[PDB]
Amino acid sequence: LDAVRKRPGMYIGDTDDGTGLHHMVFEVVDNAIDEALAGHCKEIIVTIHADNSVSVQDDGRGIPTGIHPEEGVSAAEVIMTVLGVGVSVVNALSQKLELVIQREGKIHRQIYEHGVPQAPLAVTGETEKTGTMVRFWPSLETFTNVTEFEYEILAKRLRELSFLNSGVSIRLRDKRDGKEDHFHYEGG
Amino acid sequence: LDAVRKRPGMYIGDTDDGTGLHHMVFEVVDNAIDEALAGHCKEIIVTIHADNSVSVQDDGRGIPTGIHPEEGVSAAEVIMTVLGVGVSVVNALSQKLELVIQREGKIHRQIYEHGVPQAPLAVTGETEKTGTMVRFWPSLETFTNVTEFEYEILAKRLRELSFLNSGVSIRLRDKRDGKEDHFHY
Ligand SMILES: COC(=O)c1ccc(O)cc1
Ligand SMILES: COC(=O)c1ccc(O)cc1
Ligand SMILES: Nc1nc2ccccc2[nH]1
Repeated sequence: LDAVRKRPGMYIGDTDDGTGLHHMVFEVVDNAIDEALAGHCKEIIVTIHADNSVSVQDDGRGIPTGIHPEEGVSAAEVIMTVLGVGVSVVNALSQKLELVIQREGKIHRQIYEHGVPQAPLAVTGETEKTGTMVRFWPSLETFTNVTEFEYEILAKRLRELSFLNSGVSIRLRDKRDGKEDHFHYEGG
Repeated sequence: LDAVRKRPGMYIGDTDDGTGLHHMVFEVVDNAIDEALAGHCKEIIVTIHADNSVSVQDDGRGIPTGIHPEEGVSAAEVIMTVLGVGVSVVNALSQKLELVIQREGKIHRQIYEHGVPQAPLAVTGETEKTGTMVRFWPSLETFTNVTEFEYEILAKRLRELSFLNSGVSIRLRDKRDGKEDHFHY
């Protein structure tokens, strides 16, 4: 990840005017849509939290959690730490990132800070559901000037995305003011 | 450097009891001793600053500044960012690190933050002197409980080194309370 840390602008885009900041969300959303399309129900929920973090969750199969034979860490960690631009870029430029994977009846949890895992991916409990949740806090060391998520930029993009992804429910939530939208196109 | 960031204790030593914190200084000092050996005068200065950073200076030749043909960046940056455990470990676990190299009539400067160079090694002026200086601010995200440098832990180790490295002068300075020592065999 040091290559991304060395020149963030080359990977995420302009880190001053807010375009790079919102690209962080849309990179995560693209991965969530890929996960949602693999299942039948297919819903993602994008939430803008009051601390200016954004969480994206889906009810798909869940990111692979088993240990990678070569890398010697969870497949999830390999995806988060090895270089669309990839979620590893988002992780690298996030001062905090929370990963929660529900898979094979188990809840898996891991925390990153500036791309560095704070502990190995851990099974913390049980669940009947499946899916992946990524919540990230953009690094204020990288993202300057424009540091807050604009609802309209996300809402417009997710609406456009819904028509290209049939059967995928996309919910948008703003916990700062309680604003909510639901984009679900069932065509084809 | 991510391997070091992932498990800091395994590279530097215990990050809670002050062991790892002081090893950061000793790793930099080992490099300074190598430089202050092939030079003439042969002196190192270790300074504890009021803002809880430590700087190590030598009056050697200056570490190589030219571009590493394989890596495509300055030889100095390769030493600071690629894996005694090496100064790259100290860089990775320092919230800031300042590098100043005086070599071939030129002063060179570079700043790192958590092991990440903020710009390429750059020529900032002219000088007749030679040597290298590294000042580092240990990361308070890594180093907990014992965060401040104890003078006597440094003084003890630098004394041991002065006997082993008989040709080298070692000065220790504390800018917090004005305390100082000069170890020379
Ligand atoms: C690579 O997968 C992800 O990073 C991801 C993030 C959020 C999701 O909801 C699903 C996948
Ligand atoms: C190898 O380069 C160094 O890291 C270094 C640090 C302090 C010195 O005084 C000399 C070299
Ligand atoms: N604050 C901060 N910034 C960082 C950048 C890279 C790795 C760790 C870091 N901690």
